[PDB]
Amino acid sequence: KNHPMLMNLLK
Amino acid sequence: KLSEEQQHIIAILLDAHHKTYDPTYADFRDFRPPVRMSPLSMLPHLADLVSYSIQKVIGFAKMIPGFRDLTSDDQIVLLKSSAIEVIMLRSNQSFTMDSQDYKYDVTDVSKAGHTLELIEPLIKFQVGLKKLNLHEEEHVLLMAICIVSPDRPGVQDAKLVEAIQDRLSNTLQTYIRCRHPPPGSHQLYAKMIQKLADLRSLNEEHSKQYRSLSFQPENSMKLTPLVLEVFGN
Ligand SMILES: C=CC[C@@H]1CC[C@]2(C)[C@@H]([C@H](C)CCCC(C)(C)O)CC[C@H]2/C1=C/C=C1C[C@@H](O)C(=CCO)[C@H](O)C1
Repeated sequence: KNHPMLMNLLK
Repeated sequence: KLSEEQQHIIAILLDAHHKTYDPTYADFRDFRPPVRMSPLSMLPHLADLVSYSIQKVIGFAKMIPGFRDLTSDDQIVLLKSSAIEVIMLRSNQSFTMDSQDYKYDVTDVSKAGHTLELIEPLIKFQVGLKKLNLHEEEHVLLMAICIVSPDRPGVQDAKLVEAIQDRLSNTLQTYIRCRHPPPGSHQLYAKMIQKLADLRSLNEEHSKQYRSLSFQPENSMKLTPLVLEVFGN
């Protein structure tokens, strides 16, 4: 669905 | 005929790797400790190890020339599907043919809820990859090529992904011709790509067994949030 953590790590 | 750009790319990927892979294992102390006595008694430790490794893989991926040009969505798609493969790949650097706490064997991986359906071909993979005795330049290029794969499910701009991967693949092919002396260079590229194919299969099976593990809330409970988000929930 949504990937808040993955997103945040990719800056 | 290694161009200036290609050498640049190799310089970049080597440094990116040196900044995201610590062979001293300093950070392993912060993981939930491994338990060897043991039903899933290694799950906490290895789950933490995988969660950590995903963080490191992400940091490597962002330093890949061209990778920043993709949409965050396509970056997400690529990392979600490749994460397990790049961890298997990067693990080979520590994989030994011959701290003992952070030295994992078949029974360790079994105590994390996995079976020989995965473990056997994983060792086979690790042995075969090790035999190629790659240069680190080839090691880091192979990981990047693995991350930036056009054919990953959910990719929108496949042509862009492909163009980035081609730059990397052309850099690998040329490096091998110019820097890797025979016999060691014989078919090396084709064998390196075969390994990527082997990794798809390992990816496939791990996903199946992860689905069995993570189906019981009691096991899902022992994982980390990042592992749940990337591998699925
Ligand atoms: C033969 C494999 C050795 C070892 C044991 C089992 C691991 C965790 C594999 C399992 C199939 C994953 C299990 C994960 C789970 C969520 C329970 O399904 C993947 C990578 C393997 C492994 C990885 C090892 C690493 C150590 C070191 O090389 C390293 C980093 C040093 O900072 C890598 O990131 C990870």
